[PDB]
Amino acid sequence: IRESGSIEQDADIVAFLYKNIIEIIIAKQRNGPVGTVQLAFIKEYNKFVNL
Amino acid sequence: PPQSIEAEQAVLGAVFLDPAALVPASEILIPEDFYRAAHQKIFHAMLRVADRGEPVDLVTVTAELAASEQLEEIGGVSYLSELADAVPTAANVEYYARIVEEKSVLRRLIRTATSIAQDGYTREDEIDVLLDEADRKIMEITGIPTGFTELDRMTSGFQRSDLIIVAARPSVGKTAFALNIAQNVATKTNENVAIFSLEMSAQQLVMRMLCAEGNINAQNLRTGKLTPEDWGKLTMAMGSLSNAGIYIDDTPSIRVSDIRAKCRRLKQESGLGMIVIDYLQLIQGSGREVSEISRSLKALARELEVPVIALSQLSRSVERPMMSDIRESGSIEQDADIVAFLYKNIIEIIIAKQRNGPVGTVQLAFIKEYNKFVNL
Amino acid sequence: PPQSIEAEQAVLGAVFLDPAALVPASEILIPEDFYRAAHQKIFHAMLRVADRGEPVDLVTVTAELAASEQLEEIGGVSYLSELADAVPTAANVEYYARIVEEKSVLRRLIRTATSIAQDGYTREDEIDVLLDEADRKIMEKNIKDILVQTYDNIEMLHNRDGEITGIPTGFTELDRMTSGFQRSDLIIVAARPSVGKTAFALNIAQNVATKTNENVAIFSLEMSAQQLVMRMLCAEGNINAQNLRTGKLTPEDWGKLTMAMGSLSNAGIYIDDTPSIRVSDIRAKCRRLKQESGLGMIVIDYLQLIQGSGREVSEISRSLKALARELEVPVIALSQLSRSVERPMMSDIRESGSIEQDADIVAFLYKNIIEIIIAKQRNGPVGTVQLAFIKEYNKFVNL
Amino acid sequence: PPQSIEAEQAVLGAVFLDPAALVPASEILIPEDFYRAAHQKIFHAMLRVADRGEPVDLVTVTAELAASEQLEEIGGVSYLSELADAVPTAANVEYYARIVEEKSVLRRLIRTATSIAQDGYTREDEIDVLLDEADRKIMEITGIPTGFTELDRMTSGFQRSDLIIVAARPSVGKTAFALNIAQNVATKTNENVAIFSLEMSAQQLVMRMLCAEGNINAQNLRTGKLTPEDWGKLTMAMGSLSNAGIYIDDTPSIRVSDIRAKCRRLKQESGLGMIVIDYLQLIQGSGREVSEISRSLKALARELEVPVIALSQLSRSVERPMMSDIRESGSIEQDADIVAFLYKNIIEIIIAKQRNGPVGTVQLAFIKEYNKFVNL
Amino acid sequence: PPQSIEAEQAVLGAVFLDPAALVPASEILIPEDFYRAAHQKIFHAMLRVADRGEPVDLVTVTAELAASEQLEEIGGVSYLSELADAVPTAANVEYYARIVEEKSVLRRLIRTATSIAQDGYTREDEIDVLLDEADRKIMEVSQRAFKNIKDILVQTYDNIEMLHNRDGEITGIPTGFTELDRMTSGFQRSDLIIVAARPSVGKTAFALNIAQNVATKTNENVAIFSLEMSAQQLVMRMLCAEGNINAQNLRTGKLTPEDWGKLTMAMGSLSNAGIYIDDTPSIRVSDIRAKCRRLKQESGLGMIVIDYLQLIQGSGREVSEISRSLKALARELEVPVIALSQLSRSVERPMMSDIRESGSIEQDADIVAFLYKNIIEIIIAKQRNGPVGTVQLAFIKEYNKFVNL
Repeated sequence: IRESGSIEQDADIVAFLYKNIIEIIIAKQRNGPVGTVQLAFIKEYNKFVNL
Repeated sequence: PPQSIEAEQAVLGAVFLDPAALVPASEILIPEDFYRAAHQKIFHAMLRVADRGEPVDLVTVTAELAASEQLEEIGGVSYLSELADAVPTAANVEYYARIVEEKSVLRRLIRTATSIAQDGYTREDEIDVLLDEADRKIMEITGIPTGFTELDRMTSGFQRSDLIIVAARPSVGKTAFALNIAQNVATKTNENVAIFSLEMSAQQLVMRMLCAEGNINAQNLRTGKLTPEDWGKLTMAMGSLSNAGIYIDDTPSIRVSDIRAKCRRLKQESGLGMIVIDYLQLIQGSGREVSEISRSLKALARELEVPVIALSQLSRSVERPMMSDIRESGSIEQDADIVAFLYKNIIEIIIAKQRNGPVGTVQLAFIKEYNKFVNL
Repeated sequence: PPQSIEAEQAVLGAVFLDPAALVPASEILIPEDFYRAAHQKIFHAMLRVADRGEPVDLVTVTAELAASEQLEEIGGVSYLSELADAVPTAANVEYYARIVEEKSVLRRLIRTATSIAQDGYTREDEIDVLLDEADRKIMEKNIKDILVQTYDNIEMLHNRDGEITGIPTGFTELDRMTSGFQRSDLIIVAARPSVGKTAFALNIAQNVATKTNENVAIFSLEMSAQQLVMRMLCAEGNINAQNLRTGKLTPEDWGKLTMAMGSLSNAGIYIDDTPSIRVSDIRAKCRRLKQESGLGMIVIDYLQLIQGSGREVSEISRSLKALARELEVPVIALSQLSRSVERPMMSDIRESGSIEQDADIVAFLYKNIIEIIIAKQRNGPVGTVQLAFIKEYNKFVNL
Repeated sequence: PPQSIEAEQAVLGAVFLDPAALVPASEILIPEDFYRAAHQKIFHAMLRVADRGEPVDLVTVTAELAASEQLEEIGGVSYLSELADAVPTAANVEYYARIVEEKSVLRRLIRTATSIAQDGYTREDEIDVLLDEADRKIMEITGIPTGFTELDRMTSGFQRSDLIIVAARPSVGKTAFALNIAQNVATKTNENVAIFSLEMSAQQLVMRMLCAEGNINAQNLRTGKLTPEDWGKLTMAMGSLSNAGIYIDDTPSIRVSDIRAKCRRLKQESGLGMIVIDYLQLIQGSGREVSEISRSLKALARELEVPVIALSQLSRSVERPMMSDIRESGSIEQDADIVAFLYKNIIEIIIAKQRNGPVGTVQLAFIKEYNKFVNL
Repeated sequence: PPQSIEAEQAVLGAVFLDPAALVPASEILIPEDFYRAAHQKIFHAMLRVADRGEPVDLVTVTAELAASEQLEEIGGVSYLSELADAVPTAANVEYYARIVEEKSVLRRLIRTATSIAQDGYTREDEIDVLLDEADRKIMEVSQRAFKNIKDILVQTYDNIEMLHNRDGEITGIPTGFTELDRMTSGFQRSDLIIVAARPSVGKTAFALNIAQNVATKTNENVAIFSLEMSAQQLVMRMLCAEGNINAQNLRTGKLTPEDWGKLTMAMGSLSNAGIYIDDTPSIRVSDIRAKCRRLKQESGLGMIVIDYLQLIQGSGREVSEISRSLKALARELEVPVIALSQLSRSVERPMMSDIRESGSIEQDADIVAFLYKNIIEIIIAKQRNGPVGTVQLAFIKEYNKFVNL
């Protein structure tokens, strides 16, 4: 998203989305951790549910 | 208007006569030194000819004046012969050369001064800028131990009045290197370190030296995360760091005068020992060029009697660095009386220049997790 | 009309003052090249006398001018004296020659141009003939003779023998071909990065200053003075380079250094490590140095680094040859090759020309053995001299 | 001032007349070619109406003139009607078109010439630049046997008027391959060969074919060195090479017109049979692009009825070549009616394209010591 | 004040002359389009006559003008006379129409635009209405030739006969290919014939076969321009195709002693032909024209064949001007001009759009032909006088020939 910036600075938190499971990559957070939160996606209901 | 027609004529007429007298002139004068429009032309063509060539004499010079059709624009040839038949002895010359240069110098002083006054009425507006393009324009182990045993050997270590330049390509770790030095000086020795961080914020900077100090995993803090005893480790860091005499200025883009004024006040109020500037190419000029900044950073070192460490960034020529990689971005080379380059999690410190002391490669190890340089 | 009355008078009067100054003038002129008809006469009458005979002074010329009764048709003898009693310097002459020769040529461009113009009004008519004869006036290899000259080179490599008429290089085999590096020559050594052109230049500089009594001026634009000394200390006394870098040092490798320094201190090596110099600065410094202590070699660490008179590369090249001629000293300029090679040849510095012409000798560098390709030499053979390179001491040695 | 008013009026009126007479008139003339301000505008408007649409006649033209509001700027339409009624028949025109053209070109001679004279007093200054930009400005087995039996099988061999293209990556040995062919032809057959070496000098080239001819070790000559009987081997090579019809031109960077004019003279003076060009990318254009060169070399071939072998260099896509490796450096692909690539000291000759013959691989052995290609 | 009286005069006059010109006129104009009152009246009256009745010429129009007592109000009848004069060509009526029509939209633009300017001083008052009627008023110009079965099936029938009607007199130059000659009749004087095919289909061979068939069989001279292939390279192909010699047999030569005797007959027969070749790499059209021009008037010319158009360079240092020039060439020399063309990689059966992306040859050509079991198909997709369909021929690779079926 830097080749299509400059959203990188203005956002104090940037998250990416990547087994019908999906990964939520929190690449930037100004007050707090940086890691991968994992959720399960159900195509039939168009829902994300806990794990 | 400061000028010496009499002594100008001499230099022109002495070159017609000797004419190996053009050498000691060309080293002391350049055509724009001469005040009379006409004289510039001559000394210019007289010099232009010397660039073949071929050599220099009454005739050859007239040819080169007719070449650029500026013969009849001086006097006639009648003037060229006047110049010759005017000066009897052409051994003085240089001189003569130094009398025309002085008159050339003042006229620029008289000018750059009148240019500053003229500005004080067209701006009003800037000040903190006008007061810089005023400095800049009118500008025309025996030392401090580093904490790196092997570097101290060679340097002895960083000494007062020296402008030290540490250049490195991005990602090599010049910032961390500077910080480790600044940190080692403040914690171990009783001396105060002023750090200007132009790219990185104050807190962002401390966060690195806190990791470095107490051995806390850098990414552990970034992503916090933190081991309950790693946390204890931090409290020890802070404590040890609190006693140190570190003064940071994280102003995005400062001018050199602002850096001078702030270091000036600090020495005479608490005491100063080192000045660390996070990369030079970020210091903005006195306008709204990099040579004038370099020049002024050396002057800063002389005035406060303090080793100034200015980081620099290398051109994409390397892709082992050497002097020409910062030359294409000069003229830092001269002003610096010590130039160091950064190049197995081991790093090399190549001291390419040192005015008093050897030239070689000191080797240190770099730990990514703590952002530290350690001995070997 | 282009002309240089003053510079004509110089050629003429400069014969009357030597007159071994007619030989050079006559190579670079013919009586027509002289504007003022009166001059045309003299320089011809002067040449007519050289065709005996007999020799060539005032007397003999005034005879020849009267021999075609155009004596009083010049000025008088009164004027012939003026030619000489005017111009005081005739080590030039040649000159002087090229001044009057340039101004003739122009005077012809104008003429033949104005004639092409004039013709555009009379004819109307031809066209396809006019635009052919337009060329003509605005313009003013076989295998027999190549072989004939190749044998003169194929030997020229065997012939050699053997007198070293220039400045000895210290490399026996390179001296064979060059004889060796000679006064007034612009010597260009081009090589890709890492091949070791800087080490080559240094070995030469070092060999000259230590073995012979001559002084070497080195301009290192890339490398610092001390950083350069470090490499020739290693090369002198045989000290491992990395040993000094990381230091390290065997106690007797240290004693090796003291002998190196001693022998190197007597040498006349003058270094200028000014990062980016203009040619004029180089010139002025060499100029002072020769007339103060005595100069023999100029060595410049890479050409591409010399900045011009602005704030192009051909002008620098041209000015270096000049520098060579003025100080009567071989100038060794290092050059860097384009990424075309990736065995070097002329085109690899022609894309970064026009060094090819100005240089009278062009050398490329290409088993810790290295090849020295002499692709051009104005008076001598063309081929490959082979040397051995020792990384540890940063040296080139014979074979 | 060269001018044919009458001729102009014809061309113009003749368009109003036919007006399929504008086609040859535009093939010959463009607006500026007309001396009269007025006509220039008409013959432009006329042409501008040609580019739709719509087509061209007395109405539609006045419509276009009114458009760029330059109707009354000519004469009236009064003058346009004068143009149609002044000339009776439009069968001529072209012409008329060519009379106007002569007059046009003549003024462009007086112009580009007068310019030069004018320059002869401003510059003085230059010469070698004036003498350059003076020309510049004013200039405006059925075939030949290759000796390689297996190549000849496929090609039959190199035939008259054919542009042959030999492409290879650096170091593969294209130069040596061209040289061997050139040599084989000169020595074995009675035909003359013209070689243009743009990278390598004439002597440097002969050195390689001397080595190739009499079997002399190449590094032995370069370093010289030479066996007293290797030496006698040279004298046999020379003798047998002397009788050959080899003509070499080692000019650094030639334009194709020079290549053409030189070969043209050679055919009509002694007889030509082959033209070999040491690498195409080195030929400079008519400026101060590569497709126009390639097109011109086909032209050259066809004019002289002589096979033209042009070496080419391959892009870094290979790192077995194919058509797309010179297509990115096109458009040589079409103009060539035979394209050959070069790819165990054994080499492969890949004949990718041949207009009147097979397509395949011919295999030859290369000897590095002699710089020769031999049969198999 | 934007207008074209010049153009108006034509349209009005052009009707008087044809008067089947008045239909295409009305489909493009309505009285108001005319700037001059006088004209407005005429075109109107002229039209009011069409509504009978009755039809339209000098008398009938002066009749309708005296009828609405506006005859002497135009000028005289003398002006109706005059009008009939200043129309250059009656066949260009619609282009003159569009001139008038363009000056009439302009006027309305200018007007409705000035009507907006005028508004932004009186209303002040509205704004959001102003900016809404601003669009409206301009868009109401943007609004101010659709085609209906009834005719499309009149041709798509009359055509669907011609393929069978043929019979059978070859008026133009005969091709040698009896089935092509049926449709074309065959290649006639002044026609620009364009044969298009993808590489390796065999258009070159097809051109050559015709060239050959024309020169040997008929007494006519052919002028072949081969910009890709060399003259000897080309002859080698038509020697093969004449005396039936295996092409690859000559290439790799090779040759059967009686295949050798087969060559000597081919040469003979082919020597008597009137084949002239120019193998110049890249010619301009002006060069093609001046060479053909000389040859006609010196020996007689009957056919020009150009080996592929996209190789012809222009008058510079575009493909449309070439096309246009080639048709003119044909008209001047009264000779069929066969220009080969290459197809765009859209096919990968060809159609008109495959050369239309590389136009504008489509219009200039009065006949377009595509090439598509060693059998080949000759699709005739355009013919100005004649049917449209597919003729079939068989291709023999060994001799490089096209033969009948």
